Amino acid sequence: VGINGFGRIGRLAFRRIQNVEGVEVRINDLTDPNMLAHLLKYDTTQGRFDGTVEVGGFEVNGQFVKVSAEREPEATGFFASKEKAEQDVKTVVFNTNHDIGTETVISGASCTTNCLAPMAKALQDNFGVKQGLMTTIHAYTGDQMILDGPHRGGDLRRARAGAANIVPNSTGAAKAIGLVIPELNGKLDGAAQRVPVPTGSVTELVATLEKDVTVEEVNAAMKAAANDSYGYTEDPIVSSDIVGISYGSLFDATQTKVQTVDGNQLVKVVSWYDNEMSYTSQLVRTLEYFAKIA
Amino acid sequence: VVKVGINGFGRIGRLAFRRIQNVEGVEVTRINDLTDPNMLAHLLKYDTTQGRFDGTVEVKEGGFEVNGQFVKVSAEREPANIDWATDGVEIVLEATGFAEQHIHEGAKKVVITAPNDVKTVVFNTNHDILDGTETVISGASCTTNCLAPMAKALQDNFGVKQGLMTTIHAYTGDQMILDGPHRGGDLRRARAGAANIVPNSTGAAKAIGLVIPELNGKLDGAAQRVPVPTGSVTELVATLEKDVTVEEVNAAMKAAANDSYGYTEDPIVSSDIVGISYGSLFDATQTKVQTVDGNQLVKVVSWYDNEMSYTSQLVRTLEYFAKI
Amino acid sequence: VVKVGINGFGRIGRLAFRRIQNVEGVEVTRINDLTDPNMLAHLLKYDTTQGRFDGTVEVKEGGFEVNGQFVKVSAEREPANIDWATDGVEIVLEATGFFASKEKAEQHIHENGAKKVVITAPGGNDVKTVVFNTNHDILDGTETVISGASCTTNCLAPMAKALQDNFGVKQGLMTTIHAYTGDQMILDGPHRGGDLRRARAGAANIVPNSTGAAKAIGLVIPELNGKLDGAAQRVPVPTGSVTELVATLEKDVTVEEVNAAMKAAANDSYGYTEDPIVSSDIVGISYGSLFDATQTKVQTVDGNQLVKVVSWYDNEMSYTSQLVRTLEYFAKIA
Amino acid sequence: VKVGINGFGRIGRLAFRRIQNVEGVEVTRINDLTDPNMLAHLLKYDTTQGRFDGTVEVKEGGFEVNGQFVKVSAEREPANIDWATDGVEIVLEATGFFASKEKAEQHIKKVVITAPVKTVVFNTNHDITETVISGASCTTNCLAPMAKALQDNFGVKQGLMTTIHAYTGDQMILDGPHRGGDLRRARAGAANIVPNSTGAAKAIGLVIPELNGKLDGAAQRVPVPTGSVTELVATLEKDVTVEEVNAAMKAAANDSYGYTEDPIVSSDIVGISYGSLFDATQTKVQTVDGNQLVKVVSWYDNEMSYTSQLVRTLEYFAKI
Repeated sequence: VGINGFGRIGRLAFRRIQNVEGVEVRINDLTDPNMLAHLLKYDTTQGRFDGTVEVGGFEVNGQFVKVSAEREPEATGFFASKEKAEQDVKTVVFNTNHDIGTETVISGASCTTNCLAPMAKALQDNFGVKQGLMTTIHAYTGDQMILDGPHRGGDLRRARAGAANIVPNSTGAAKAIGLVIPELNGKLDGAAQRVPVPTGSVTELVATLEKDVTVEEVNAAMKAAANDSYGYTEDPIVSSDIVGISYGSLFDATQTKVQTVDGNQLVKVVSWYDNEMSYTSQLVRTLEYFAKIA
Repeated sequence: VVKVGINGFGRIGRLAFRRIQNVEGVEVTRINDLTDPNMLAHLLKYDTTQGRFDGTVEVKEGGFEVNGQFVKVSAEREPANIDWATDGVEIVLEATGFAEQHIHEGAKKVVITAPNDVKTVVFNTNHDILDGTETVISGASCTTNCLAPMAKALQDNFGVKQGLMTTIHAYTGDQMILDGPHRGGDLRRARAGAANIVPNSTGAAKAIGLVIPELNGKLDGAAQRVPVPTGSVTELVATLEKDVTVEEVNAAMKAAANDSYGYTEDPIVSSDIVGISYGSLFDATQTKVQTVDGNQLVKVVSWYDNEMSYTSQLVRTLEYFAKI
Repeated sequence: VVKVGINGFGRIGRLAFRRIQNVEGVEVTRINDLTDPNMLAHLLKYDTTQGRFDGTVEVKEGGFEVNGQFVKVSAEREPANIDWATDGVEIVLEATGFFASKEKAEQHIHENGAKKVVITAPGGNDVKTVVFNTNHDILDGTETVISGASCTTNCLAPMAKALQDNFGVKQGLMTTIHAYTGDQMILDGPHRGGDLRRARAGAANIVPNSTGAAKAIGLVIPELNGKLDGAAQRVPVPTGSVTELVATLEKDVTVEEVNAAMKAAANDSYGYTEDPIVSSDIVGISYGSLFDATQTKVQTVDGNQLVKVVSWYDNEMSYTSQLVRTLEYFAKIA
Repeated sequence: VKVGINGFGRIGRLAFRRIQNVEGVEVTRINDLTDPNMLAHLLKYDTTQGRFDGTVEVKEGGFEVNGQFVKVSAEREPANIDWATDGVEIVLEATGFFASKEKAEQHIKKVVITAPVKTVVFNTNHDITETVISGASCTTNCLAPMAKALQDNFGVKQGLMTTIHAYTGDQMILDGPHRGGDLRRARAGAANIVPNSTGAAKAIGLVIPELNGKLDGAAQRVPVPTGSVTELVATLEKDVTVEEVNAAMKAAANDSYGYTEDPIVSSDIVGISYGSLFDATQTKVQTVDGNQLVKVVSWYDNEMSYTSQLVRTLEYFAKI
């Protein structure tokens, strides 16, 4: 395994890989290894590093790992394309559609799609969804400004102080769900509300189903669909409790609503995820499985 | 001029007082609260979310001296003992936990900062129901003032079948500052309010019926308490009787706009609605009309300052009710 | 193996339990708290600042099942009625708040009860105040009730001891940049105890606040009695604090001498570090105090000097770790 | 006095806002490289300093404000900016790139620079014609009227400063590589107490020569988006009481230096016009043996306090 781009996703992917047997990880990033070693050691949201780091590259808990700084050749964000990857791209979400050998380039999807997919999948199999609108109450991220200032991408809301506001933002995750679950292509749209927590998110989905359902039917269905990626809990948890978790998505039975007005129904289903570590865990799970195939 | 009395000088009472300073024919001539005046004067002057007080406040024997003007502050336990008419008070703002014990020698009318036989009024939504006969009326909850004009606008123009509401809300005083035991037993309000996204139940979507009877039973919702000290946004996903576009929805909200229901197309955030005078501010940039097959879901979004939006509305009702 | 009892399973009691799990030769075999076990278990499991519990916790009739091992949880309002010895309990952490004097704490000492008690509240006059690896030498063993001191005096003491022993302190002023605490209002409202600053939204303000930990350092280090005073700026982080001490010494010194002194004075309770860390790095640490060499100053203008010296601590878990150390040690003497 | 602003970041925008509420000071040109739609939005809406007091509409060229047209250009090098076309006499240099004489010379009449050249702090040493001057740092504007008061009344030997500071744009929103290699400013600014060095204490000599070499300090950057406090522990020549120092500061109070005895917090000083607000409630005078340590504390809004001082300096300097 070789990591290009040692930002937040890169450093956590590494951390995650230290506690997985058959993977291990070379790194490439343009910044000072002193800077990177310090940021690997110490982490605000995810706690101190589990081990030692000392700065050719840096050695971690003994083993040397060579860290290069090449301009041109994958978690940099600069090379987010099919052609842009040196030795339609398959969007994969583990334990959802990883069942789709070969390939040049695959995408582990967006952090939000990995939360949405298993829950949305569970609804289509059991009940069949007609349509639905998504809202993710989301932690703030690096593309937001720490204080009100000119955004590089021209976005007037991400220009605002990220940890002092509720900030609406557009997300493609809900619309691009067709690329993992073609059954739901064009059925789901959504938006985000970025809020002052440094990591940890929840995704709410209000949807209309093919057949009538109860609150208990919905919850049971999700408990039945639970696995390593898609968690299940009936504990009244909050965002800090899901920081650092290994589930890509964690369904919360306590927030479920099935509103019946006349014969018609609206179903609300809610799933937690740590936009950092929930995604990174599903990324590594995929990363491992993908090296297994050829 | 409408002389006003405030019973309960908590967050709402102090903000009502503040608000009334910049409203013409309304003046507070008597405050009644049981806490130390020195504590009250300091909290009236200095305010985390709403800024320094626009003026000067000094404690004196009997009351406060605000901008020169003396305002009596008493500390009567039972509302029966308060001699409101001595200070010319023709209406009371009841903002603690009650109530015609204000009505005697005393005031003539009263407004409760809550929801009971008493009429629930959201200004510029259903303040037409007040014939003037009434003795006690209620201004409603803070989220009810946000949702109501937006909801009503959908029911008048398109008719509402049903809808689910989610409010991304500022943290509140009923949440713990740090992880601890909650008096009631709530395992989520037990957690650090300024360090978490905390799911919570709200009955404001249900009790909308009291303000808009047509939507009684049709609306339900919940809240996600988040780490800002004030400011909130209510998202309503709803099914309508007519087919619509996003433009038609937005144009209808613009056509329903007033002092209570604002309209904007600016990509704002929560701090931009802190201290506003609108009860609700419709944000047309967050509108969605999803059409899958022939069926439609309509998403509709409005900002509010759970403190000052409510308080502005509350004062509008207070002045109008007194002037019948 | 030291079998421990907890009376009062609040913030501190739960953290002491958590801390004890990762320490050997110290084990909790009885808990006593009057709140609903469901509420307690939940708050043991889930924790905003200190993270998810390391293991599993299920409620059960009689007590908790923590990762297999059953731990008894009684609800006795009177300490006289807690049969601690039945669960072979030797020493009791008294973290309730309602038995914060000696005679009151001594209600845990009977035939079928405990042998010793450690209170989380101040040791008043006839109750010795112990900071571990600072003045735990004062315990002969005959003692019945001791106090594990305040959270800030556990941070300030090792750093202030190291200065006195090496260089001698004339005087000093302390400033603690402190996490906001439970006694602060979440939003602007009337504070019960009258305090116009604790009245304000704790997580949206820098809030000055007094602290007697600098003044009451004498109870721990009698050398320094009357030499130190200080104050606090409470700020918007849920836990984690940093203490700065500007001081005048008896000897003249350089920046490298003092940092070396702190490194030589370093131990299990007093950490040493030269990494440029921030408050989130010291969350959940076992050091009572963690000296930071990077912030050290020695301003020499004329012959006269001022020495500024700085140390991190987690006002939740650093205190707890010192509390568990003093709790362990005190049981091993009798 | 017609004023031009180069760099429309936090200070540049707030200066614009402040100048609206000042009698004979008018902004008639702004120069910033970023999109006028972006800039007009950030003027209208401001997280910590509230909505703009008026209307702002982007138009062809620059943007209209309360009907009136303000030009907004986008020239990189300070030459090329034809400031005189729009009648401006003085320029507030607020980018941070042209932080020196020579670079700040964009004369082709007066310039006021935002970095640390003659360094002024209004109502402290604005008594000291010129072309390029400095309005100083934000922290320096807090410390100076407080330190000056101790020098004049009691005489300062020595002192150590600690500023508990609101987080700022040069800190990362989340943990990541800082451009200037700082391992602390790299960290999530709004989720940490973040120690950091400041030269405001050392460079006080420039504002008050009497105190040169005598004061040093540092900063603890904390999670509030604006609003700061400066603590100064210091040894004096004379012996003092707590009451004597509090009465000194009250006597030294003016438009720039506030005096309060109210037990306030940082949100209470957001958007104030005072460059520094002395807080008597935090004063200490520790006497151990005969020797004394004196602690003096002053609030300031690193954004608007600094800006308010900047606009006083600017107005005055044009009128000489």
